[PDB]
Amino acid sequence: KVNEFLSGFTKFEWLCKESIQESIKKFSKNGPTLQNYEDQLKKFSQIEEEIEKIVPTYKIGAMELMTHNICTSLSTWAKEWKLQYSQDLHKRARQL
Repeated sequence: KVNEFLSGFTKFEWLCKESIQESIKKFSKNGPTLQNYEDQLKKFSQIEEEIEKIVPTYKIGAMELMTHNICTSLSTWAKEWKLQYSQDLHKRARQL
């Protein structure tokens, strides 16, 4: 049951791979539009919505889990991409 939770949450673990700078740099090399940047910010806010959606806290048999730790991890991981987006926005302004 833990692993079922974990499988539902691999999509959220995607943060760990996406946190690499190379992914955001490939997407930035794509030269996306302002609407695209806004779409990533919005998908990011939706990620945050899922981060607060840590409702499952069922005691796994006779074991109680610490979900707030996971939530905090996800939130920090998250914040990474927003700071990345601000820093690339500034250099777009620079070049153009």
